[PDB]
Amino acid sequence: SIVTKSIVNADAEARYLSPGELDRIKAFVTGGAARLRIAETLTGSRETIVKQAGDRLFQKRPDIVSPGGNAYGEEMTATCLRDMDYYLRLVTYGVVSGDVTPIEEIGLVGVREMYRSLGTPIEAVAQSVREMKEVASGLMSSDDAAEASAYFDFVIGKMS
Amino acid sequence: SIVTKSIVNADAEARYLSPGELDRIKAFVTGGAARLRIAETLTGSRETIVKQAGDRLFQKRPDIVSPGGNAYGEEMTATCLRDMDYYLRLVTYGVVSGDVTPIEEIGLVGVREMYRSLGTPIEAVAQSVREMKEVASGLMSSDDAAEASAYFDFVIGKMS
Amino acid sequence: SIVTKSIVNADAEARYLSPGELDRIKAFVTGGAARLRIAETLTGSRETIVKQAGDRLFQKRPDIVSPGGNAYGEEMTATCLRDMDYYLRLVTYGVVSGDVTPIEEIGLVGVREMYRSLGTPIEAVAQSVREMKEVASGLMSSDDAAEASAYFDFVIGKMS
Amino acid sequence: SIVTKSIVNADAEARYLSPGELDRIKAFVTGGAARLRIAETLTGSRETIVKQAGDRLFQKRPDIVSPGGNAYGEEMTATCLRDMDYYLRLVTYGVVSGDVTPIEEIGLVGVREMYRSLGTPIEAVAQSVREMKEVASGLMSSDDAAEASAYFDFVIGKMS
Amino acid sequence: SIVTKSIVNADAEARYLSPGELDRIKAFVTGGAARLRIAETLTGSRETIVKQAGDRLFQKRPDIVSPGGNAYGEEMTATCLRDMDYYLRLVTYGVVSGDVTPIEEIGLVGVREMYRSLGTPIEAVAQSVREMKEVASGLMSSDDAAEASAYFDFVIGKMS
Amino acid sequence: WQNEVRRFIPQEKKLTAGNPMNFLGMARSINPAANTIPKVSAQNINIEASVPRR
Amino acid sequence: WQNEVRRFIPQEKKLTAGNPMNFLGMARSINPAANTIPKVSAQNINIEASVPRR
Amino acid sequence: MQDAITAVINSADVQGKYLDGAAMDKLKSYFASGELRVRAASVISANAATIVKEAVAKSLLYSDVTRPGGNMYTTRRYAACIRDLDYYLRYATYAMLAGDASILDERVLNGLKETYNSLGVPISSTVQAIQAIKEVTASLVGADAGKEMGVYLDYICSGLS
Amino acid sequence: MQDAITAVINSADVQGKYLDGAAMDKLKSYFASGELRVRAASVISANAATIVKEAVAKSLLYSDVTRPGGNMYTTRRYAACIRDLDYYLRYATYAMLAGDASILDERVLNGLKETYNSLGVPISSTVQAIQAIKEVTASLVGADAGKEMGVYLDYICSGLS
Amino acid sequence: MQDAITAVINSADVQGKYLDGAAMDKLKSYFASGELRVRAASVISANAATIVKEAVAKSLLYSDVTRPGGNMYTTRRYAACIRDLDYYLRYATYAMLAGDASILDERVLNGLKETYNSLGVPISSTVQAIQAIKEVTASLVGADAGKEMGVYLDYICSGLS
Amino acid sequence: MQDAITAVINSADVQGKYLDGAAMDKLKSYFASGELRVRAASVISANAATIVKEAVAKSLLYSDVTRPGGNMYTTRRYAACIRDLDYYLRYATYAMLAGDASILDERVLNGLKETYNSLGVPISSTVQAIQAIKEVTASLVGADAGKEMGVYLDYICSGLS
Ligand SMILES: *[C@@H](C)[C@H]1/C(=C/c2[nH]c(/C=C3N=C(/C=C4\NC(=O)C(CC)=C4C)C(C)=C\3CCC(=O)O)c(CCC(=O)O)c2C)NC(=O)[C@@H]1C
Ligand SMILES: *[C@@H](C)[C@H]1/C(=C/c2[nH]c(/C=C3N=C(/C=C4\NC(=O)C(CC)=C4C)C(C)=C\3CCC(=O)O)c(CCC(=O)O)c2C)NC(=O)[C@@H]1C
Ligand SMILES: *[C@H](C)[C@H]1/C(=C/c2[nH]c(/C=C3N=C(/C=C4\NC(=O)C(CC)=C4C)C(C)=C\3CCC(=O)O)c(CCC(=O)O)c2C)NC(=O)[C@@H]1C
Ligand SMILES: *[C@H](C)[C@H]1/C(=C/c2[nH]c(/C=C3N=C(/C=C4\NC(=O)C(CC)=C4C)C(C)=C\3CCC(=O)O)c(CCC(=O)O)c2C)NC(=O)[C@@H]1C
Ligand SMILES: *[C@H](C)[C@H]1/C(=C/c2[nH]c(/C=C3N=C(/C=C4\NC(=O)C(CC)=C4C)C(C)=C\3CCC(=O)O)c(CCC(=O)O)c2C)NC(=O)[C@@H]1C
Ligand SMILES: *[C@H](C)[C@H]1/C(=C/c2[nH]c(/C=C3N=C(/C=C4\NC(=O)C(CC)=C4C)C(C)=C\3CCC(=O)O)c(CCC(=O)O)c2C)NC(=O)[C@@H]1C
Ligand SMILES: *[C@H](C)[C@H]1/C(=C/c2[nH]c(/C=C3N=C(/C=C4\NC(=O)C(CC)=C4C)C(C)=C\3CCC(=O)O)c(CCC(=O)O)c2C)NC(=O)[C@@H]1C
Ligand SMILES: *[C@H](C)[C@H]1/C(=C/c2[nH]c(/C=C3N=C(/C=C4\NC(=O)C(CC)=C4C)C(C)=C\3CCC(=O)O)c(CCC(=O)O)c2C)NC(=O)[C@@H]1C
Ligand SMILES: *[C@H](C)[C@H]1/C(=C/c2[nH]c(/C=C3N=C(/C=C4\NC(=O)C(CC)=C4C)C(C)=C\3CCC(=O)O)c(CCC(=O)O)c2C)NC(=O)[C@@H]1C
Ligand SMILES: CC1=C(/C=C/C(C)=C/C=C/C(C)=C/C=C/C=C(C)/C=C/C=C(C)/C=C/C2=C(C)C(=O)CCC2(C)C)C(C)(C)CCC1=O
Ligand SMILES: CC1=C(/C=C/C(C)=C/C=C/C(C)=C/C=C/C=C(C)/C=C/C=C(C)/C=C/C2=C(C)C(=O)CCC2(C)C)C(C)(C)CCC1=O
Repeated sequence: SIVTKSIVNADAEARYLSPGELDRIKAFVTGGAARLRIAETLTGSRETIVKQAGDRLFQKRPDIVSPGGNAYGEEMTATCLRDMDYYLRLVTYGVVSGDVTPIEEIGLVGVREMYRSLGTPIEAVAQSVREMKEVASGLMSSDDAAEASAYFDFVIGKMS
Repeated sequence: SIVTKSIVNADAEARYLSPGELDRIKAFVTGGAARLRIAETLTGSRETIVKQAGDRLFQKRPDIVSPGGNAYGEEMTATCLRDMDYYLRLVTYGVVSGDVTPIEEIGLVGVREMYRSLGTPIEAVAQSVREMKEVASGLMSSDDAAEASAYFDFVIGKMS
Repeated sequence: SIVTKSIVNADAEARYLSPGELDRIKAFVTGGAARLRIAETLTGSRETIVKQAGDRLFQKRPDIVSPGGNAYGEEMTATCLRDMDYYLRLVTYGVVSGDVTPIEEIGLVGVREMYRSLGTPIEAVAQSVREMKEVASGLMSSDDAAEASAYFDFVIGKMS
Repeated sequence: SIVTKSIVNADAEARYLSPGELDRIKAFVTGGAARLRIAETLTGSRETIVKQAGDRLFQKRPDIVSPGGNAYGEEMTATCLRDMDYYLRLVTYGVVSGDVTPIEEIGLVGVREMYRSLGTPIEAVAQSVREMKEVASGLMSSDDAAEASAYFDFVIGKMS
Repeated sequence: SIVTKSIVNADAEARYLSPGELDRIKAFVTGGAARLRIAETLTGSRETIVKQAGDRLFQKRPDIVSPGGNAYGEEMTATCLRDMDYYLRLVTYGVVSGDVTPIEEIGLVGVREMYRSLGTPIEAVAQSVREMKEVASGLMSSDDAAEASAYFDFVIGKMS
Repeated sequence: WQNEVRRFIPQEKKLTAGNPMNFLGMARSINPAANTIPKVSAQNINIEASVPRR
Repeated sequence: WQNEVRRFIPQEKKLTAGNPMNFLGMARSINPAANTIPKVSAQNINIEASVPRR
Repeated sequence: MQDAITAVINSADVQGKYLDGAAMDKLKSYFASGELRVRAASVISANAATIVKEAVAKSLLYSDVTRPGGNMYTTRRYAACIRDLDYYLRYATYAMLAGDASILDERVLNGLKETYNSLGVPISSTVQAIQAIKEVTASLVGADAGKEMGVYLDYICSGLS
Repeated sequence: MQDAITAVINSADVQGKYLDGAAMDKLKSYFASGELRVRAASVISANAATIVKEAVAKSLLYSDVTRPGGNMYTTRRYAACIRDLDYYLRYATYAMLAGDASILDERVLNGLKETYNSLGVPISSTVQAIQAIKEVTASLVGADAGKEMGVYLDYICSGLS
Repeated sequence: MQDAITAVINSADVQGKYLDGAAMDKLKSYFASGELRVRAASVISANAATIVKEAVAKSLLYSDVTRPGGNMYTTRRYAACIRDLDYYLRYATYAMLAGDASILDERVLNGLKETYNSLGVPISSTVQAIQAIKEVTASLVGADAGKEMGVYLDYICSGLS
Repeated sequence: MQDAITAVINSADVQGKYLDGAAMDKLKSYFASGELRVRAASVISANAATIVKEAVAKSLLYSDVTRPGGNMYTTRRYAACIRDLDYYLRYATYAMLAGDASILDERVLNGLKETYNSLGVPISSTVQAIQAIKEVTASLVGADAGKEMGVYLDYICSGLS
């Protein structure tokens, strides 16, 4: 949470919150309604965004599902779609929290190691999450698009 | 080189080279004829060895040559041919030097970073080196095949 | 630039600009409008100016394109034209700057070395620049004609 | 003369006069009428100009004509008036020539040594030429005031 | 003459014409019969040699004799034949003397200035002298050919 | 008389060891067989049993 | 299904400033009139009066 | 380092006076810049690896630099140069967000020329690469934000060379 | 070195193009500066010794700088300081009339800090000298001309420090 | 600087020993090569300008170096490059005639890389131009004299790289 | 660092080519010299302390350095000399075994000159000590095998000069 990040920074400074940190907390608590609305919209429409993004990534990188590939196979495609759903849920967690800390703590720390063990093109995974962000922006309000794209795009950069 | 490796170990321990290390250097210099012969054989069969290895790689992992894969066009396949030629040359350098330090210093440290920047599947690169190892073993004597296979296996393991 | 020219001349004696130099700087800064105007009037006719000048020069001195000649080939005719274009850009630079310093620093110093190395006739290239000047005077205003012909004359005399 | 200065520069460079020098001489020959007007005005109003400037200089520096001073005595104040006449005529020469060559050659080179020999306060002389500048500017037109002021500024700086 | 060159060098070093030069002078004076004979050979065959040299030069560079070129007119060609005659006579002078001092004192110093004032392609003149050298070498016998070729390609390099 | 017309193009520089230009011909000779374009739309797969459970 | 192929050779570069490619076409349009080969013997010229006596 | 706001504050504090309109206007200018700069930073952090990838692909990739003999040769040197460009992009975004280039001198140009000279790094090749990142980032972000990123990257290149 | 006009000329020439609209407006801006620069140069040439005289009298004069221990002691060092000020003023006038600091940083900053350190020169005292030069020049040239002169002198001071 | 004879003499002197069999053999080898070197030097003196012209034409024309942006742009820079190549040819001929590279080491290589880095000129392009001069010289002189010139030219390239 | 084998490998890798006949010939030459190198290295390792003992005895003992106030006074400093001479001998043996004197540059001569200049260590005295080491080791391992040890100790001395 943004409050968790602010309190961590304040503790590292060994004193109470700064005016900037208190302003951040106030703004986040004010905008929590819009943030929760965005999270609920993404959660409700999640299967649509994940499905469309997966299909679009399939067209972008046919190698992923071609024979001899990590995603090749019905079960492998299902596994990749499960990964897409997990990462969408993580982005929802980040949106509700207000900071990318839950994102990193859940699905970005060691993700390179895990996908190296699984033999996966993490760049293609970044393309998949890009498609997820695009579908969410398409089927979400323009104002909400900025907040959703910020966290989706942090995920894209971290796992790119 | 074996000499450089033993020298570095002795320098790290702040001591002269031990009698065992001197014996190893003496054995290496005496047996150098076989290593030079192996390097000569690999350099001679460089063309056919790389061609067969790359071809077998292509039907072994067609995704790399597939659309969307890293090496799809003939130009990118040529880039793979150049990479496999590089690694064959490095293996020959290691064979002549008697130690894996030249290979590690030339194309093993930061190879993961290079292939992540290029988008290349390092697992597929390791598979290509494995195919070159198989074709070289076919083209060499059993004991000579083992001596070269030591360095091929080292490169493959470091890549993987 | 006449600015830098008078600056260097004054610095040679380690003193500020004389009344004559400051007066000429007055005149140049005042007439910069007409100078830039002649700049557009010559920069707009570049294709026609070079085409007409080179065409006229070709029958002025047919030896340039005659067999065994300097620019007998089609490629060398085009190269001679491209030199014409360079020198016209340089004269445009000089006319805008108000001083022949850009001409000297770009396309006059060592040009005899250039054209003895490449065998091209300096008298012929001077005649080409004369043709450029004639066409420019024809296609521009009268006062602008004299103003641009001053620098065309300088380059023609200096190179020739 | 600026014509002589340009000729000196051209002969030093071993080249014919550049467009800058040509434009400079053209502007000088066209402005020669106004220059001769200024010279005629200065010659006509010389005595009033010199007397008013000398009296302003006296008010600025009374010690110059005080007892024990260089200008003390009617002889040694008439000699100041004569020197001011000389410098005013030199400024007229410089105005009619367009350059500072005659001024530097007749009143500026060796002037410090002469005034060291005679004990004169060259700083006081600079103040006197300044006062002559204001008096001539008052008696003279505004547009030519800047032109005359340029040469007065030159003399003031050099003899300062 | 070789003796004159040796005298100049010895005077420059304030010497007495050391044996390393005295023996060279002795060898030259003893072998002068061959140099003289080559002189009469070139003098007798000057007309023919000049004729084939001009033929080859015009074949290689027809533009120079073209109306655009300098040699056109049936009298400019005659003047080229005349200049080739001068150069052949100079080379004969140099051969009889033993060094290139008459060569450079008659027709190499300022040759670039002369041919620039005449518009002549000095590089074409060098090609003509090359053709003359080849004709003379064909006309004479081996070692005499090399002895003349020394002066010939000296003139060639100086012209170039 | 032949008068070889000099051309615009600069003379080509020779290939070096690291250039892939010397391997383009080898790649053409190999002629790798590209994988057939995939047809999996994935719209018919539900993420409930398709994902393995071992 | 665009599947753009990645080419490593630099493609045909656009004619930048100063390229004679930029003027080759208009040189064609100019079409210089090459002078014909002169027919001069250079062997029958009596060089004693053809040289001007000016 | 210091942002444009801190630069104005320091200029005011040197005189030990309050902020006046001559600083108020520039503060308004930086604030108006504002969302543009933050969006450019967001997009750059978005495709952080991508600009480096295409810039290296266009400038140094498939050339003598990455060939044997060239300083980009060997995977270790390759990763080293890629890490250096990651430095350059991160510090350029830092300077853009702050509105001042002080971070480059205090963090980037401090000793970098001498260290590359000791390492025998091709300064011209590095400059060309960084220019490639500049134009790639401009194309990725837009005209204005691309312009600020380009000016910061060109300051980096000028200091390096 | 170079000024604004030669800067636009060679910026065009390096890309090998004629004068585009940006160059035209840059040249128009420099021409508009024009007579203001020439007038400031003429007035400076008028009172050349003046600005240095009152700048010394303001900042350096009557202080430990001109006292024993200070670098201004002895008539030789005093006249050396005056000569340095005259160099700085002439270069400032040249840079003003040109429009660029290339003349300065090619004729000033090259080895100047190290030579003054070798002579043990007070950089702070020098900077104060150029400052007093700046105000004395401003009081004789006006507001905008004085401002640009002060900008050039401040660049000189930054290079010196 | 030292030819083969002087190098042998100086080496023997530094050992403080007379000219033994090895030194005599080396001097005899140089004497045998003397006529070849003399004829090659004469030929290169005859065709010096043509060699550089052809090498430049076949190596360094109609490329980015010649075009604006390349360091060979403008008559000044092109003449500087041509003079550099002429210097390389003449000094390589000197080294060939003397049978030693000390003249190149003390008159050419020293500071060459430093000046090239300072002026930003293409060391790779210079190396390629030296190559082209090598082929032209080999063609003009012959096989063995061509190799003798080429070894020194490649030494120049190695030092410059 | 580097050796004969690594030198050949790097020579091939700089142009990226494989190992041709010349490289294999050089490697065979090194392998032939390997027996001599191992013999000399083992002998010098066995007699390392002795060699420095007689070098110090015949080069430095009973002299100004050892006398009170001398740099070799103050037994800690004497032990420092013993350790430094042992370092020189060990790294010279390293260079002899490797066949290339790059380990000396990157592990012995790196900062040694500055070290001695800052510490007041007599460079010429150290050079004489190293020469005595060379004589002792040459007498200990013969003329041929001692030749390489002398070459590398001479390299150390020249670098320290
Ligand atoms: C499809 C376009 C992309 C792709 C995906 C893909 N992933 C897997 C397998 C796994 N993915 C994960 C990752 C996670 N599991 C978690 O619980 C979380 C925590 C947030 C993450 C990030 C794991 C662990 C697996 C292994 C199975 C498992 O979940 O236990 C596959 C199949 C791999 C296989 O062989 O089974 C695929 C295809 N692969 C691509 O190439 C695309 C970029
Ligand atoms: C008899 C008392 C014992 C003995 C002594 C001995 N010493 C040497 C030689 C040297 N002794 C020193 C000692 C020092 N130098 C210092 O700076 C300090 C600090 C006080 C000390 C203790 C040194 C430096 C030398 C050699 C250099 C020199 O003498 O100038 C010898 C001679 C050995 C030789 O081979 O020359 C002897 C005999 N030896 C014994 O066996 C007794 C126990
Ligand atoms: C082929 C079967 C696999 C593959 C390879 C591939 N590589 C590239 C491009 C490059 N590869 C390298 C590698 C090296 N350079 C070195 O110096 C060393 C040895 C010390 C290595 C290993 C480099 C530097 C490049 C860049 C180009 C260049 O050579 O200068 C490509 C093309 C990448 C692109 O986008 O153009 C490819 C295809 N890729 C696969 O997917 C296969 C598993
Ligand atoms: C045309 C009016 C005359 C003529 C021209 C001619 N020039 C060349 C070749 C070159 N000319 C140059 C000169 C420059 N390049 C520059 O960038 C500049 C500086 C601004 C100058 C002055 C150069 C460098 C070349 C060769 C390389 C290049 O083209 O870039 C040729 C052809 C030479 C060849 O042998 O290829 C010709 C024909 N020739 C005439 O007869 C006219 C009088
Ligand atoms: C012919 C292949 C080339 C050529 C030559 C050419 N020269 C002239 C005219 C003159 N030449 C000289 C002088 C000399 N020629 C010599 O050989 C020497 C010997 C040392 C000298 C001093 C002079 C003075 C003239 C003109 C006056 C005179 O002839 O006495 C011409 C005629 C030029 C004209 O227009 O009259 C020619 C053709 N020109 C080429 O283009 C060829 C490459
Ligand atoms: C890349 C643009 C070019 C290139 C360069 C190159 N760099 C290195 C090594 C290093 N680069 C740095 C630079 C920095 N470190 C910092 O902290 C900063 C700012 C944050 C900078 C700019 C450093 C310190 C090193 C050495 C340590 C390291 O590797 O991290 C190399 C390799 C050097 C070597 O072999 O030791 C190279 C080659 N190479 C190219 O081809 C490009 C033109
Ligand atoms: C008095 C006999 C004459 C006179 C004097 C006068 N001097 C000043 C000001 C200064 N004089 C000096 C001179 C020196 N300082 C040194 O260190 C050395 C060598 C040790 C010398 C020669 C200096 C430096 C100054 C400036 C002030 C200072 O010292 O800090 C003035 C006043 C100038 C002003 O504008 O304030 C005067 C009047 N004047 C006469 O007319 C007498 C003949
Ligand atoms: C005076 C303004 C300040 C000062 C300085 C100071 N300078 C010197 C001596 C020299 N100053 C220079 C500097 C330049 N010479 C140039 O040509 C240029 C550019 C045109 C510069 C910047 C030089 C070269 C010298 C030494 C040579 C000489 O005398 O001309 C001194 C004297 C040092 C000495 O050891 O004698 C001083 C004191 N000191 C101050 O306190 C002032 C703020
Ligand atoms: C031509 C093949 C390449 C090229 C050349 C080039 N060089 C310079 C400038 C200099 N080159 C040198 C080098 C030497 N001068 C010597 O006398 C010797 C001794 C043997 C050497 C090696 C120097 C000293 C300079 C600077 C001084 C000078 O006036 O030349 C330039 C011009 C650089 C400039 O800014 O003027 C050029 C163009 N450039 C290329 O692009 C070619 C690959
Ligand atoms: C594409 C791709 C792959 C997938 C690869 C795939 C799909 C591989 C699958 C290959 C298949 C389908 C192999 C089956 C082989 C069958 C054999 C050997 C049976 C022979 C029977 C015999 C001799 C019996 C004979 C008999 C006997 C003797 C009797 O007694 C009488 C009866 C009978 C006739 C039966 C990988 C997984 C590799 C990687 C990922 C990837 O993408
Ligand atoms: C014996 C005897 C006699 C007596 C005779 C006697 C002894 C007569 C004595 C005569 C004497 C000595 C007269 C002195 C006159 C001096 C004057 C006017 C000073 C002028 C200087 C000035 C104005 C200064 C000017 C200055 C200024 C301000 C400057 O600006 C420049 C400097 C300077 C310093 C020059 C009699 C004749 C009476 C008869 C009877 C008898 O018994």
